[PDB]
Amino acid sequence: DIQMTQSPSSLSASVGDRVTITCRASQAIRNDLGWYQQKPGKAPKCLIYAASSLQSGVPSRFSGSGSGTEFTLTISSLQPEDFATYFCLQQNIYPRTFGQGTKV
Amino acid sequence: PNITNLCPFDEVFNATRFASVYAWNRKRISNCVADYSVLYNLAPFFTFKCYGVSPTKLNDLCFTNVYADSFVIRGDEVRQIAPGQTGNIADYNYKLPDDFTGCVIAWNSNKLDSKVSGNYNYLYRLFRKSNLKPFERDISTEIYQAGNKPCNGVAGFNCYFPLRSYSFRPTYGVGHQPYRVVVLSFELLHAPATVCGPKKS
Amino acid sequence: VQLVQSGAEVKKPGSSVKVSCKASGGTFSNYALSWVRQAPGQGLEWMGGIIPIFGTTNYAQKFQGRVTITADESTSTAYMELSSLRSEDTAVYYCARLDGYSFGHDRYYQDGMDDWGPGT
Repeated sequence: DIQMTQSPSSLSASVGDRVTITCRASQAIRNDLGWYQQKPGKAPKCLIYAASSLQSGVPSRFSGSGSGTEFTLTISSLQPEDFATYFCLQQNIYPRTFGQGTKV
Repeated sequence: PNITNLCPFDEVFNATRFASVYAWNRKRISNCVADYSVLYNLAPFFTFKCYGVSPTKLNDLCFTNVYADSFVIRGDEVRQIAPGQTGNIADYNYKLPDDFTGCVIAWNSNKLDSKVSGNYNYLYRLFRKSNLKPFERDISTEIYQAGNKPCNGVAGFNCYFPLRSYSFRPTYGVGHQPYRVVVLSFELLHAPATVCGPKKS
Repeated sequence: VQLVQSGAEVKKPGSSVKVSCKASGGTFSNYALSWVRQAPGQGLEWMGGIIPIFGTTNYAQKFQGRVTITADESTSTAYMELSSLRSEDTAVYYCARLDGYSFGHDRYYQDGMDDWGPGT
């Protein structure tokens, strides 16, 4: 079991900004980070599978990157329904970690 | 009239059922004339991107013996085969070197390979404890352990059977469709070169 | 594939809680099924996973043995007993299938199934 850390939760950006959400682990895992969008009072939803690979059924404003321990999500251009919270999931080994953080 | 003899690319390309990804059938090819014109047509084979030598010069600067491989992979993994990109299928099943001569051939096989009932006879690897050098195969099927503890036995948590399957129902669109990649390798080892293209008149 | 689950449960401490979720639509008993806690003032948290075909269970850190998870593949229902409740241990609970590996016929479904509950 290894923990993960993110950026601090104070991200506030307007429509049309570059987003550089970081997510870092403590052991050299290959690409297994996922990212989940959560709205208040609603079930979560996947956005990208693992590193760059992107889930079907979503607009293509999302991107992900990372090969070692540093992992990044990038929004190309913001949207009116961007107000959410984004979570990292470890995968790979089973005890896992949910990395938390929000973007308003 | 300088009439020639051929060697079976008809077995290499027009075979009935190809091999899997993890154990790809390496075929050596020697003592031919090499009619690449059938290979050169963009109407049967959609992708013919070439890296070492140009497609125009394939009937010159000819080689000792050529190596023909085979694959059945998804359409999102065809670009991955080429050198310069590392991912999940060219990192643990088939590593190409940085500089090599010879080039991939990819075409769709929805009619020949996609079965509505299913096609679970294609297997690949995405977990391996080690990595790959260029050009070897891993037929062995030991259970991969993701943790410090010896898991072993049946496939539980942190035991993984390393040979996973494709799903080739025809309902899937372009991106999960079987693109039967055949990659050629050209080499110039110190020997009398005897695989060389048809000059004719 | 959908997941349904029961409503709100006992809040007063000193008791144990049964919460269960059922996979409705395409009953698959091979992929890993996980439990996720969410507090109003804290992020998501993982506690345990279950393989329904094998019955092996792996847990989180610091509360192994407090969690017991039961699987039944015949009724396609997964049960959850958690004992020794506190006042600060309240959260909204989700069950999910976030791991796309099938143990039965060697398939690895890439999407991660997008499996999530309603939330009670």
